[PDB]
Amino acid sequence: EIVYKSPVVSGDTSPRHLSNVSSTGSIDMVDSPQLA
Amino acid sequence: EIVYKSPVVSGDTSPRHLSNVSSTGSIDMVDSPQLA
Amino acid sequence: EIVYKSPVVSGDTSPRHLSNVSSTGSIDMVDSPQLA
Amino acid sequence: EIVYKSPVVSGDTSPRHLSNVSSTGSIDMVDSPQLA
Amino acid sequence: EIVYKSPVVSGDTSPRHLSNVSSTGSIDMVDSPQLA
Amino acid sequence: EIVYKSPVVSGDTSPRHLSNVSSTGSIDMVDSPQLA
Amino acid sequence: EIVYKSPVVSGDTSPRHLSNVSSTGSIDMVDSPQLA
Amino acid sequence: EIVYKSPVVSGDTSPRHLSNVSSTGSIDMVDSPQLA
Amino acid sequence: EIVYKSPVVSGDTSPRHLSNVSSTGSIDMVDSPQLA
Amino acid sequence: EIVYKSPVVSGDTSPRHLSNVSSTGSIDMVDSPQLA
Amino acid sequence: EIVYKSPVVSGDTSPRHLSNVSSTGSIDMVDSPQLA
Amino acid sequence: EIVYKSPVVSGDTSPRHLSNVSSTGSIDMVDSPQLA
Amino acid sequence: EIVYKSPVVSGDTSPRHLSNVSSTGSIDMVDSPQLA
Amino acid sequence: EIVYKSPVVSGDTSPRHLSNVSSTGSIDMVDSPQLA
Amino acid sequence: EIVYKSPVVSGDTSPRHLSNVSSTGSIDMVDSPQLA
RNA sequence: AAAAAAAAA
RNA sequence: AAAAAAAAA
Repeated sequence: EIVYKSPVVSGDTSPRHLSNVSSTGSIDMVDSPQLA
Repeated sequence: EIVYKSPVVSGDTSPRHLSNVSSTGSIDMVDSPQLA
Repeated sequence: EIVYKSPVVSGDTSPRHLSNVSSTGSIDMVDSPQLA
Repeated sequence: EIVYKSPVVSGDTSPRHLSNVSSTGSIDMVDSPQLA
Repeated sequence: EIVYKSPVVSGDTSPRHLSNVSSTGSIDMVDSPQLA
Repeated sequence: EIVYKSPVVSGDTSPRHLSNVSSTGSIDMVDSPQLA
Repeated sequence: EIVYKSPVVSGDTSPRHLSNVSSTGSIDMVDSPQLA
Repeated sequence: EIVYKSPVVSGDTSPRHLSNVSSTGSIDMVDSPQLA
Repeated sequence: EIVYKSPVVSGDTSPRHLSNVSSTGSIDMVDSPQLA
Repeated sequence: EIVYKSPVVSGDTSPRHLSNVSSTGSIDMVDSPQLA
Repeated sequence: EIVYKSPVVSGDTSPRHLSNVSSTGSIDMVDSPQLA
Repeated sequence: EIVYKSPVVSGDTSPRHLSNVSSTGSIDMVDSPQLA
Repeated sequence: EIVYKSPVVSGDTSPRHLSNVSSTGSIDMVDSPQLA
Repeated sequence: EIVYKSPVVSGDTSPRHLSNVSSTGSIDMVDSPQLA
Repeated sequence: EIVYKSPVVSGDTSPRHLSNVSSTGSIDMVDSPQLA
């Protein structure tokens, strides 16, 4: 038994929010829960 | 048994929100729950 | 048994929301639940 | 048994919402549940 | 048994909503459930 | 047994909504359930 | 047994809604269930 | 002077190549200039 | 002078290549200039 | 002079290559200039 | 002079390559200039 | 002179390469100039 | 002269390469110039 | 002269490479110039 | 002359390489010029 | 003929 | 009838 690279992962992995935003001249809110 | 690259993953993986946004001249809200 | 590249994944994977948006001159909301 | 590239995946994969939007001069909402 | 490229997938895959939209001068809503 | 490229998929695959829309000067809603 | 390219798929595949729409000067709704 | 929706466009608009192709079990090339 | 929605565009707009392709079990090339 | 929404754009806009491709079990190249 | 939303853009905007690709079980190259 | 939202942009904006790719079980190259 | 939100931008803005890629079980290269 | 929010930018802005990549079980290279 | 928020920027701004990568079980290289 | 979703800290 | 492109540090 020889394994050279084994990143074994068992279970749950959750990356829920992924945003790539480029905004050169801007007013911007990223993932913002603004209320009232 | 020889494996050279084994990223074995068992279970659940959830990437729910993925946004690529380019907005050069803009007012912009990205994944924003603005309420009232 | 020799495997050179084995990204074995068993289970559930869910990428629910995927948006690619380019908006040069814009007011824009991306994946935004604006309420009232 | 020699396999050179095996991305074996068993289970369920769901990419529900996929939008490619280019909007140069625009007011735009992408995947937005605006209510009232 | 030699396989050179085997992306074996067993189960269910569902890409329900796929929209390619180009809208240069526009007000536009893409996959938007606007209510009232 | 030698197979050079085998993307074997068994099960169910459903791409329900596929729209290609080009709308240069426009007000447009794409896959939008606007109610009232 | 040598197969050079085998995208074997067994089961059910359903692409229900496919629309190609070009609308240069337009107000347009594509696959829109507008109610009332 | 009151206009409710005016997507006025003046000039030239050219959508030269528009193809809607559904091909369930197929080898297919779409708008492909294969040479030799 | 009151205008409610005016996406006025003057000039040239050219959407030359528009293809909607669904190909469930397939080898396919889309808008591919394969040479020799 | 009151205008409520004016995305005025003057000049040239060119969306040359627009492809919507769903390919569940497939080897596929999309907008690929493969040479020799 | 009152304007409520004016994303005025003057000049040239060019979104040349726009591809929406869903490929569940696949070997795929997207906008790839593979040479020799 | 009262303007409420003015993202005025004058000049040239070029979003040349825009790809939305979902590939659940796959070997895939996205916008890759692989040579020899 | 009262302006409420003015992200005025004059000049040139170029977002050349924009890719949104979801690849759950995969070997993948994104915007990779692999040579020889 | 009263301006409430003025992110005035004059000149050149260039966001050349923008990639959003989710790859749960994977060997992956992102924007990698691997040579030989 | 009253301005409430003025982030005035004149000149050149260049954000050349922007990558958002989520890779749960993986061997991965991000913006890596690996040579030989 | 369809759908969906989500989330969070 | 077309096209394109790019890039970089």
